[PDB]
Amino acid sequence: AVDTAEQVYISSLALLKMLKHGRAGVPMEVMGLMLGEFVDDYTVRVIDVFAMPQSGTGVSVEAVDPVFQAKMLDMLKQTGRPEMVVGWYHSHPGFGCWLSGVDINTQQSFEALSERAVAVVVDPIQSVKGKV
Amino acid sequence: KIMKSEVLRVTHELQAMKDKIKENSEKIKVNKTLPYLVSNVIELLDVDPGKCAVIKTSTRQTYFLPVIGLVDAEKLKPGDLVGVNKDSYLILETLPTEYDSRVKAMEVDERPTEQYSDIGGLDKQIQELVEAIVLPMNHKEKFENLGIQPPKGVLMYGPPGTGKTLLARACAAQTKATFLKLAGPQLVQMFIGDG
Amino acid sequence: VPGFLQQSQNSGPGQPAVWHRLEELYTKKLWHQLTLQVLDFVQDPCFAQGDGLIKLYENFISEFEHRVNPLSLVEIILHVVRQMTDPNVALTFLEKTREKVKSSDEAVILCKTAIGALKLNIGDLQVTKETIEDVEEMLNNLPGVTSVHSRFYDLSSKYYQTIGNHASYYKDALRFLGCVDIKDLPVSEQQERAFTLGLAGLLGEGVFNFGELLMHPVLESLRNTDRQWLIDTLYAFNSGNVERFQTLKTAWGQQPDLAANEAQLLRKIQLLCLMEMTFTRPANHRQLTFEEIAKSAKITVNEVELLVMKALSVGLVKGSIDEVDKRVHMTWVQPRVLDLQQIKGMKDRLEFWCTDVKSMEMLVEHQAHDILT
Amino acid sequence: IDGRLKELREQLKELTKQYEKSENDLKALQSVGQIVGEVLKQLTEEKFIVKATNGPRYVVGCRRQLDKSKLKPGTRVALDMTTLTIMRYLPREVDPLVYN
Amino acid sequence: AVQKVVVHPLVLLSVVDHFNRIGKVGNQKRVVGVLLGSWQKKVLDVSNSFAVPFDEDDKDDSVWFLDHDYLENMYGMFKKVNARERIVGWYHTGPKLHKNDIAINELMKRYCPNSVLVIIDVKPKDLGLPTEAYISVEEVHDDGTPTSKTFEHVTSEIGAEEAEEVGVEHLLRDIKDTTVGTLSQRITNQVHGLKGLNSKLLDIRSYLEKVATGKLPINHQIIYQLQDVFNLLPDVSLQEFVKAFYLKTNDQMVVV
Amino acid sequence: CTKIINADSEDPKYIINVKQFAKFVVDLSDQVAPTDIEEGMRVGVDRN
Amino acid sequence: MVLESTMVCVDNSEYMRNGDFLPTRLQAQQDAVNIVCHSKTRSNPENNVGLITLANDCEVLTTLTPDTGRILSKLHTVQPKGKITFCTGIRVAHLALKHRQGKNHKMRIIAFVGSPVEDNEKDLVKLAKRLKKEKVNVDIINFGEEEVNTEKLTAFVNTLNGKDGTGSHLVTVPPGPSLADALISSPILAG
Ligand SMILES: Nc1ncnc2c1ncn2[C@@H]1O[C@H](COP(=O)(O)OP(=O)(O)O)[C@@H](O)[C@H]1O
Repeated sequence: AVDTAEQVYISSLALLKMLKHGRAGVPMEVMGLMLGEFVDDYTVRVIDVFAMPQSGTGVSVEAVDPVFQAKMLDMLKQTGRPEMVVGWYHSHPGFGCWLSGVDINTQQSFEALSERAVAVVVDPIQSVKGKV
Repeated sequence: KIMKSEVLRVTHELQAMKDKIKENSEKIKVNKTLPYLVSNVIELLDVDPGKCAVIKTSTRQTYFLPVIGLVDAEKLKPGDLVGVNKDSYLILETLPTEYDSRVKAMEVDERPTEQYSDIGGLDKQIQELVEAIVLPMNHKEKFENLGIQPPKGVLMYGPPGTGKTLLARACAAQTKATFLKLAGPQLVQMFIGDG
Repeated sequence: VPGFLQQSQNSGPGQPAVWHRLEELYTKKLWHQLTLQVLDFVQDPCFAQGDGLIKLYENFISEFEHRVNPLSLVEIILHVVRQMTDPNVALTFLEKTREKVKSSDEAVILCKTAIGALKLNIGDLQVTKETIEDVEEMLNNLPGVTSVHSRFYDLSSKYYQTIGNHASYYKDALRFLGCVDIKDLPVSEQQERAFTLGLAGLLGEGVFNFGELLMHPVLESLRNTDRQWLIDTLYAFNSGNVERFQTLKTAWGQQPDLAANEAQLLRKIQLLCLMEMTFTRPANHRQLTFEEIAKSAKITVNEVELLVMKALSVGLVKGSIDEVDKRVHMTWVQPRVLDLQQIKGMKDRLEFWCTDVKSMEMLVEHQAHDILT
Repeated sequence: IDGRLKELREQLKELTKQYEKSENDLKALQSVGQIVGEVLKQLTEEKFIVKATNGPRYVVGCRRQLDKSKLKPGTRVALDMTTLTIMRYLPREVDPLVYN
Repeated sequence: AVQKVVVHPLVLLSVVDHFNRIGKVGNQKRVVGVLLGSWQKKVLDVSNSFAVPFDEDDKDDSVWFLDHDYLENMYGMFKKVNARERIVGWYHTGPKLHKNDIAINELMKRYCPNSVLVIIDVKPKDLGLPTEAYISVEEVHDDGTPTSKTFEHVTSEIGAEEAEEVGVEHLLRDIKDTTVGTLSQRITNQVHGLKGLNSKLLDIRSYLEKVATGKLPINHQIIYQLQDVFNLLPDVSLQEFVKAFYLKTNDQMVVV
Repeated sequence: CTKIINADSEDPKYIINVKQFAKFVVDLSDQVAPTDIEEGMRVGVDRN
Repeated sequence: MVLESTMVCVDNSEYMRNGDFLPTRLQAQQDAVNIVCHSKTRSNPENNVGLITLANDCEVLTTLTPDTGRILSKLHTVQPKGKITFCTGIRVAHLALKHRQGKNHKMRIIAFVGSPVEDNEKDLVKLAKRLKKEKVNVDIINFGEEEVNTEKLTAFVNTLNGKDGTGSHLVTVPPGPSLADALISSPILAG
């Protein structure tokens, strides 16, 4: 229940993955999870992020396949560098810096799973020239 | 021989690719379970420098999905009421069209139950039209192998009360096929081309 | 098979040891080492006089073991096929070898090359052109096998003495010289090959550069001891040196295949004697007057028109040709060997450009200190 | 000899491979398409006025491969769904569809 | 077989980070993985990268290992999330190329027929080159030359990925690598253009000097064929300036 | 928003004309059995 | 439970397609592979056996996995026309089995040799010393005709099993026919 002026050290390649994934699925509101680790309470660092195809159901916890996520994590461990899951990201063309109801529900599920599981809004269409 | 390795690859490839077909079909089918836009096909046969489609959405817009990216133009002809992707703006799957308000069910009886035994008097005529209509329904393969196409147009002319309606519904019941009744006298509509 | 081994242990001194090795190899079911033994016996210091008998024995062994190495088996038995020396049945022999090994390995393509060689040796009209073209047409997805590549190069180099290919014949002879590096054959015959390639370059028309043979040591050292006038003439064609006396001595030094085309030699040397100016002066002397042309080519005034026309056609000089002053503008788009021993000139010009560029950069920096400092 | 059924297995593999290539083309596309509009005004060589069939007209760019001679004024074209730029030009047709 | 390749400003930093994160325990200096992307119109582009730990021995350069199952699973996941992405080549660090590259190409070309090699200089930033592309051509070294490997460099240019401009502007937001301050920025443009020209032409002069000395093998067969025309092209004649004495000098004086 | 339904397939799918003019087909919500819903009756739809 | 992770490097030399065994020595070695992998699977279906090649290449596609069908399919039609590179083959098998695996998984490299080899005694002794320093556990099985259990192979095995090591034997097979059961009898439960 302690949340100070926390800061996210996000990575440039995570940004590039975000922008590519959003540019691909502009109208599908594609989903993903922000691969970061709580090195301490508030200095959260994310070095990598992945892109996952939103299932036909839409924004659902099962759309992020558990077996597929586990296999992806094992692949990252074998080649690359392992990294924990304490966050998520989502291209949000509809409206701005808030979450829809289903987004809030799945973020509640992510909070129950993880410790924080930060809710990250990244608008793909509003970011055009200078403001992401 | 090579068959062992060949079939070892064959079963795996078939099952895995059918699983991939299932995955793609589900990801498209929940969207096919959420189609929203009517399909006014302004068909342009854009052959890739094969086909293409212009869809008039219910929300008054035009979507030019390339090469009709899920269904075949053979079954999808220029018309309406074929599933369109709400998110992917693509022709999703066919679905039944609309039968012109009145003809959706004007007076269509799903199945008549009147029997041939309760009518009579004109038994020779009724047997003649039975041979001309019901037999082309039950023993249609008989005509098919004979090579003679059965006639279709049968005109029962006679004063009212002679049982044409009952005979027709009984014939339809004997065929066990669909029966559609047309109310002729009210087919004269003021609207242009309405009939 | 034991009876054939017993019979085959005869007919040669030292052969029964190799026949015992063969017996062991088919007892333990060895095919590749058996092909090596067959290679050793065929390349043994003997003429293989019993060519038909050894053909029969080898076919017997290969038909009752039916698992030998195909490409190497054909590479070896082609010697016996050629040695049998009867083309009418040699074609059937090649068909039989194709049927015994019809795989897409070196075997079938070597059989095609043997067919082409037979058609050269006799009947040079039946399938010669189709065979020679189809070798390259079938060398697809085969970048560096190099074996049947050398074979095809040899066939087309020998096809040089046919109407179809002269310059391409020289090109594939060069390809053979590249693909096979060691001498692996007499220096005198390599010198004869160099003579033939030099005559091909001299008689040819499209061979203006004709690279990798002008100053190539592998080709020149063969005739370094005999007919060094040929070496000098090729160096003349390379560097633009005229040496008209030595080149005429070349024209009548090897009389066959040169006396009829000495005129073409004249035209080619007049064509190629200007490239020296062309690369040595980077538009430093861009006034190719009639007197300069006369100094360069020892040619008359009316022939200058035809010479510069052919130069424009081939690609030597593409500039404007005047006649009030007879000035020829200098652009070259067909580079060739620049005598790497004389690379000092281009190195000096490049370092001159470097010095000029750096000096002007420093000068503009001096003028621009008021902003850059 | 199980090897003589290789032909039947080959037929099965070809039959299923036709379906597999069909599904590959079906899923590889997964496209959103392009919106349909008309060249309301060419404006200039760079920017063009393209009006959707149902309201808004926009000042957009043109497809790189296409040219103004292929675009022309008053011709049906396709704009990018999101970035709103010309992607392809299409022919149009009208039909009286009565007593034909 | 491809005409040319174009590298995005999208995979370079990803490769560098992969090198950094997998070199913590692997100090082989040899990072080997695959670059995925798309090839459409004789222009090949790279959109994704992946690194695999990789150990070499100098003994004939034939000692190595990879995680091919994990790499293939990665490729399947990448194609599932984005179908247009495909393995366009394989990349190795260590610009001093060794001899296992042929075996690696032979093994990986089952994913890509025109197998290409990519070298990324993580630590080196020599002038501006982030990476180099390599095409495999073993179809005879030359018309009259012996057999060789001869991996040639297909021309590479840094592309312009979309939607990354916002991110790169926010990231830097300090140098402003744009034409801002037109006069001074173009002065800097002239300055580093002269710097690059001088450095590269000095390198060419050094190569000519070393060919003259003959300490290194001479690839003259393309060197003179490409540099003779460069040298003889008549950009030194000034009579065209005589013909165009007012080349723009009229515009100079109207601007004055 | 609430719109009437048009018709359905054999059982699972429902082809509906919707007051947004929409060619609307949905999986009926898990709490609602297909038996209760009949053609030409008005149902509300959850925008998501 | 003590689980075993085994990496087999298989000799794809130009000779292996000869018919010394009934089908081909190559198919005989493939049968040795699939029977030993069957034994591993019967011990525990999640025991993992991987393939390595040494015919001027190192096949890693068939990784350290329990399934045997991939080994069978990928080793079939291996085109045994190239040479033998023993020093590269066992070393790359070591690197491939050095990859991510359980620490409980006992690392073991098994080699199949069926053809005569022309390599340097000095080079192979250097490799044996390097593997002795690296504490490598490799057992080698021969098949068919060869200088079976040559001096190089014997010294290599002695270096890898001595100094109170596992004690993995190398069998001196008769040329041609051989008894795979007698070849793999000892190391399947002892070594
Ligand atoms: N053969 C018959 N058996 C029983 N009822 C009959 C028969 N013929 C006519 N009807 C009666 O006549 C009515 C149908 O009249 P209608 O169909 O208008 O006659 P028509 O077909 O000659 O115009 C039915 O209600 C039926 O009860």
